[PDB]
Amino acid sequence: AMYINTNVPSLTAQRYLGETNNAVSKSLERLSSGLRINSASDDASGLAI
Amino acid sequence: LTAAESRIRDLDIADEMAKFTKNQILAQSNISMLAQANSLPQMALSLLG
Repeated sequence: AMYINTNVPSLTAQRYLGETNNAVSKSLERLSSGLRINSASDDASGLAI
Repeated sequence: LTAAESRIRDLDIADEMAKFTKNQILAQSNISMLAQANSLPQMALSLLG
């Protein structure tokens, strides 16, 4: 079935691309910082120790 | 007294040298990560267009 303005695969690709970009950003931040935890949300128990 | 006063003169040079080496090593990793961070995203967008 051929429609107009039904580009669902475009939406799927955009979603997956979004998650991939977020993962890339976090990995780059971690390795540039040279720290495991950073921020306050990665691990909730190691900060106090 | 001269023995007592010559205790805040300088550290045993080994630890200062180790700190210098560690910082010098870290700087180059920072530089490389900054370079790739500059390179990646805008070029990815240009590939999209």
